[PDB]
Amino acid sequence: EDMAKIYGAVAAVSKNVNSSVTYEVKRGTHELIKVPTIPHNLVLIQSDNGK
Amino acid sequence: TSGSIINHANNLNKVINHVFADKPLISETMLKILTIDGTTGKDGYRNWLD
Repeated sequence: EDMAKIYGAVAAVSKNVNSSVTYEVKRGTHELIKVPTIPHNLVLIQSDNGK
Repeated sequence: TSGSIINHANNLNKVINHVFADKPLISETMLKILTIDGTTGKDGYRNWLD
C-alpha cells in the first residue's frame, strides 16, 4: 500500500512535463472596406446662351 | 537558475498533495514530531523532504 503511494507520487512528477503551446497570430492585421464610387468633384458651368 | 527552483517547488507540492491524499503515507507519530514547533503536518513533512 505504501509502495503504491510512493509510485503514484513519482508518476505525478513525470506527468508534469509540458508538450507545446498554441496561439493565434493576428497582430498587424486590419479589415478592409470597399469603396463603391469614385469621387470626381466636377461641375460643368455653362452660360444661358451657350456661348 | 529560476527554472530549476520553479521546477523543484512545483514537483514538491505535487508529491506532498498526493502523499497526504486518502490514507496518508506517514504515520501520526512522525507528524507529532514534525509539528512540535507549531507548523502544520503538511508543512513539517515538506521541509524534511527538502
